[PDB]
Amino acid sequence: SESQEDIIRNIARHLAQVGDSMDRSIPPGL
Amino acid sequence: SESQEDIIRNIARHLAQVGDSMDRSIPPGL
Amino acid sequence: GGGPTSSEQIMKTGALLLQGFIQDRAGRPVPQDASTKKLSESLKRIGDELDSNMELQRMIAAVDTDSPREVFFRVAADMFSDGNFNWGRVVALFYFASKLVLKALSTKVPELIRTIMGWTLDFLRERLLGWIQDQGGWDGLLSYFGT
Amino acid sequence: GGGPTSSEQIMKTGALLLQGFIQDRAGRPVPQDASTKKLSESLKRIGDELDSNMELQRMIAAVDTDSPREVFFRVAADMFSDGNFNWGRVVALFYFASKLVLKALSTKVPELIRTIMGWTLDFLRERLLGWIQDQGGWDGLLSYFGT
Repeated sequence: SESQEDIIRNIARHLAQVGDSMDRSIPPGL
Repeated sequence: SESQEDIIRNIARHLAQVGDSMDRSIPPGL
Repeated sequence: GGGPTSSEQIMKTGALLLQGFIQDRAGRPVPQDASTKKLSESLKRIGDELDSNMELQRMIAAVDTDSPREVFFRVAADMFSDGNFNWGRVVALFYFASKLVLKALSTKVPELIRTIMGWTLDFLRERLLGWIQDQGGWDGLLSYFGT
Repeated sequence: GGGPTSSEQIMKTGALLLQGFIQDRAGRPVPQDASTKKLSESLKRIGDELDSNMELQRMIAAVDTDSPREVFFRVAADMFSDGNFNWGRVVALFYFASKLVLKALSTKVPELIRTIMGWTLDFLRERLLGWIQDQGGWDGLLSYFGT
């Protein structure tokens, strides 16, 4: 369904964002 | 193999024996 | 509307008890009535006792379970081959069924890890490999982590 | 004999790191060298941090995973669709792969419980039902347990 496609897209965006912000630490992380 | 058939038979015999001796307790058990 | 002796009640209550019992051990919740709850409690503690029977555990650990249905029926027939019945054997059979569930999962896990690693490494090879090479390989990740 | 930048070393080390990482989280041991062990350590603690990211957990919990390969490739493409790369995204992708493994098992479990209950109840019906009826059904087991 189109509701699952929204969740998948959400997951991808959150994971990309998590990855992009891991740079902001030494050592890297959240 | 014939070595697995021995293990299976072993399991069955042990389980039957466990079951038969559960009678010997109140409440039943090991 | 048959009572406890009817085959319909026997199959119904049997499924309930078995499912509750297996799910309980797999969690390591199935809605049921009070007397069925009392039975489920006794079952749970016996399973606990059998979990501590260490010879039995090694035996079950060693049986190969790629054809688990053959194994189940062979064990079940063997357990009752002498033509005797008692409740302890029925309990024991239920216990064995829950162990088969756990054994079956354990053989699934590596194959699942393999299939998914397959997807991930295929994606990594076709889409990330070039960029990873520009980092000088995985040693670049050591740099990133500050090692 | 290529160094860290070679595609062969990249795929080899990549498989090792990924497998170690996934197996670690699935246990909840894969032989590896010292620098690979250092990377595995950093990976493990980041996975821990992501495990505590509660919004991410709810998101992953909610995605339906009956076609998990489609899901994996769609997420992977989406994560890298902007044409940017960094190590954090690669780590994140590995984390997602381990979550897929766990999600996949969780959908297997009920079906496995169902199949095995099927065998057990079929055996019970054809072989034990008569004797259970002689006990007055499962209420006889209540008597047995002393309830």
